[PDB]
Amino acid sequence: IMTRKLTFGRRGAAPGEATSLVVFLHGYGADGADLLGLAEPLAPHLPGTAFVAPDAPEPCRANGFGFQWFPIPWLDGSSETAAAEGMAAAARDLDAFLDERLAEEGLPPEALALVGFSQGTMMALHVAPRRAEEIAGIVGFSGRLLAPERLAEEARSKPPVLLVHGDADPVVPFADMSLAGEALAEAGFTTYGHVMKGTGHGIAPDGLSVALAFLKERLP
Amino acid sequence: IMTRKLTFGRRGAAPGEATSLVVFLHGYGADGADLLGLAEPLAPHLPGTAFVAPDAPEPCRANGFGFQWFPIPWLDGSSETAAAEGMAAAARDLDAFLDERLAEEGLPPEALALVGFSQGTMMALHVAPRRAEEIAGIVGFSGRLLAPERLAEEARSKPPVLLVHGDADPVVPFADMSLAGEALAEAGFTTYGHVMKGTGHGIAPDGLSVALAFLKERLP
Ligand code: NA
Ligand code: NA
Ligand code: NA
Ligand code: NA
Ligand code: NA
Ligand code: NA
Ligand code: NA
Ligand code: NA
Ligand code: NA
Ligand code: NA
Ligand code: NA
Ligand code: NA
Ligand code: NA
Ligand code: NA
Repeated sequence: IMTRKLTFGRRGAAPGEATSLVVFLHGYGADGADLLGLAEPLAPHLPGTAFVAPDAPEPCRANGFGFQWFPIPWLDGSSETAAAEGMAAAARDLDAFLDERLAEEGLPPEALALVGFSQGTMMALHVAPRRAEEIAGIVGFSGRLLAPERLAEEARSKPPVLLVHGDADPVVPFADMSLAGEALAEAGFTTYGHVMKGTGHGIAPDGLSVALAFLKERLP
Repeated sequence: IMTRKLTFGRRGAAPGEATSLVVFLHGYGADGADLLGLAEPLAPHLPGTAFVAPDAPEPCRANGFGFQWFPIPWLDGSSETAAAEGMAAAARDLDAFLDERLAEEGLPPEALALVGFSQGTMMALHVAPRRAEEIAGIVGFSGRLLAPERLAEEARSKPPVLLVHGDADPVVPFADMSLAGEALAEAGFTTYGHVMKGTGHGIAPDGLSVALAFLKERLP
């Protein structure tokens, strides 16, 4: 079948000159541009890093101009089958996208990290472990692990994962952080956590700070 | 008390040179920039029109980088009181914003139209009727009327309203269009409708087309 080509923005290290690559994965109803803005405070501390943020391949069922990786039944009326098929198709697309970025940036998988937010975190946690080669790592903000029971079997690679979550998150339950964390840890992933105390569904400065330290240490 | 100043983008007629003003009001979790993009196809057909799109004054409870006019309890866990207070505060802010735009553009209220999407439509339908002077009109996409029972008493002005809604809208029930429509019509508002057949929660070309005709006719 066919992959949908993802549009994306870029920041950071001059083309041709990237030592490493961070791919931002936005949340439901958003777009690449929002998260890519995090490249501003991060870039000076990650000199040779290129930042990219694709737009999810489908229009968002719940808003006018945003994108979704896949639909969310409890929210937008989609069926569970549509949600599942959507995730598989989005994973197909993102996998192809990562290959393309690594190919064009001239980098190996160990110099790529994924940084997700919410639905984007679900995408990162699904796609990365299923890659043939282990990437540098995953930072997952405010998200969850969609199919924990499958992780065991299907994980082909096991990059380190930092999960960051607000303990007052009103849309993705804080408990999902521990649930995702233990599924990962038990499957052999080196897993880290940071709790954004008093934070809702968003990225607070302390969350960005810990993500930076994690990336700075993992990226070549 | 105090109003929050709204950031906004602008398009269209050269500053100083505007014959009319269209204010876009974005939906929950979005921002001004998205809707303001509609200025591109509209501008050539509305020569002297200035387009502006404010960002809603609060961070969105449900996403990372978007804005809300007020929270949505069924979706983000907020209380009904928080939702009600949020709407009152947002209305205070938008009212002040409109005054400022009219003041700076050097225009009278009859050369201002509001174009809403979803939550933004709820804002338009709340604020416009409560203005002292009647504006040119309101185009409400894919939204609803929050307090129909109060409309009677509190409407101080009654500009014409065009409601546009997708009959397959999975997040704002198509029925809300008729409900909003009859509340308005019975309160003395000249009310129009266009159904976007087969459309979900978004703006299809036929919806944009009818909005343009409506604006072109109402704006000086
Ligand atoms: Na895309
Ligand atoms: Na995002
Ligand atoms: Na999401
Ligand atoms: Na984008
Ligand atoms: Na839709
Ligand atoms: Na997470
Ligand atoms: Na989880
Ligand atoms: Na604002
Ligand atoms: Na919008
Ligand atoms: Na909305
Ligand atoms: Na904006
Ligand atoms: Na929140
Ligand atoms: Na509407
Ligand atoms: Na309604």
